[PDB]
Amino acid sequence: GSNFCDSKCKLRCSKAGLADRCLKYCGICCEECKCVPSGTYGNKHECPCYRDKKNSKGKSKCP
Repeated sequence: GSNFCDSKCKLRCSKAGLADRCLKYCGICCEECKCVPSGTYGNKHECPCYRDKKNSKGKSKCP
């Protein structure tokens, strides 16, 4: 992962109960979307790409 995504996802996932999963999917979403919403939850309207990304089953993918 890029330095940008590693750094942003570290903060995004700093209060996540399932941290490794959070960091994994935040990283995947950040590489695709070039953004990570602020804070540790919510704020997803800051980046529509991140907000709207779905997994194969059509579920929200990005923490």
